[PDB]
Amino acid sequence: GLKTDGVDLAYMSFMNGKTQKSIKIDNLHVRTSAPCSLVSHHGYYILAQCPPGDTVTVGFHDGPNRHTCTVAHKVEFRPVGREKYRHPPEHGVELPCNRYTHKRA
Amino acid sequence: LDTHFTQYKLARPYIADCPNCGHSRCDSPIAIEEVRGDAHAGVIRIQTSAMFGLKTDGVDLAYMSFMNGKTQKSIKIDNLHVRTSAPCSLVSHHGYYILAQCPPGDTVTVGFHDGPNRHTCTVAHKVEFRPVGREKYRHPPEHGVELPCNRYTHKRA
Amino acid sequence: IATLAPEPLVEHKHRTLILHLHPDHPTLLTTRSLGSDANPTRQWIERPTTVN
Amino acid sequence: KAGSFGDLQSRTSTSNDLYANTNLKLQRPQAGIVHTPFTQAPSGFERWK
Repeated sequence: GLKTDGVDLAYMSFMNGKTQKSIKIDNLHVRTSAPCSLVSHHGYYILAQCPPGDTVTVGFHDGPNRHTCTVAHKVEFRPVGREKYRHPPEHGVELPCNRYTHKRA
Repeated sequence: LDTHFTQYKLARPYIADCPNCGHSRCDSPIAIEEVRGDAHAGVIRIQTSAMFGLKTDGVDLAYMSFMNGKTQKSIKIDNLHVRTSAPCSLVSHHGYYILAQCPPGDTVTVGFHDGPNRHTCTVAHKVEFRPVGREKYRHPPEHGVELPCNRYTHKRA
Repeated sequence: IATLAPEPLVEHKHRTLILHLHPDHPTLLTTRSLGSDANPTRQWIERPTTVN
Repeated sequence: KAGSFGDLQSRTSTSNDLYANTNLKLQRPQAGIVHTPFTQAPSGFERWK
């Protein structure tokens, strides 16, 4: 999110040592069965558009090292509707899905 | 590489509305239309609205002209990525059009890297690769008999 | 932005709907015979199927 | 019939005229964006393979 102090959501503070490292987000990678798409980060928390996947597999690139993290979690994406797609299309009717926001406020 | 100035001189890298452009519907220059997972050889012919190939003027198929602004940007192809369920393999580009060896995939998902930004484009299309034969593989092997498949060329002429 | 399945092929018969049908993805079809006898039906359809 | 074999029916390859019962039905594009919903049966040449 912001740095240690005050600026720019699109920077990147993890812990290295006992210490933070509040620097740029350059090469984040969430992924699953396929590489996901980031949606937004705020705080400890990231939203990302993923396909289905038996697992979840996350990781940035500090620059000297890959330094990723991975986990098990059953994932699916049924769209709301009597159609059991695997993925959202470009067209079709709109109807009341459940979904997370882009925003922070 | 200088025999299709029909397209090159006279066509520009078009920009259209990509459907799920990372976030949602952007307007990418590489907006994907006419996905054709209709051959057999692990290959798809795609049209970007972007016209990569030679530059604006005259040189080097392996450069990269999309639209940024009203304007082109005829520069290097450095980090193209077509992909599907897995990352594809490029085969060749000419004009608006790219051929790439892909595996099966519910979708098709394309994108280069300008360098400051990922700037990709993605689309739905039912893809499969049956090889021709009474064997229903998922992928072409290294060996086996040769027999008359349907497939797209490497070439431009 | 959400789903939509290709339109059906309506076919007439005597008090009977033949429906040659051909979806994109598994589609849950269902009905309600509006008599006080409901007699509904449910079936996910992914394989194209002429139903009745 | 559309979807069934021979949804496209051209006399030969050169023949510009044909018969295309594909049940091609355009729908309106969504939410004020440029595109073309074409709702169509994939071919009876797709099936038949």
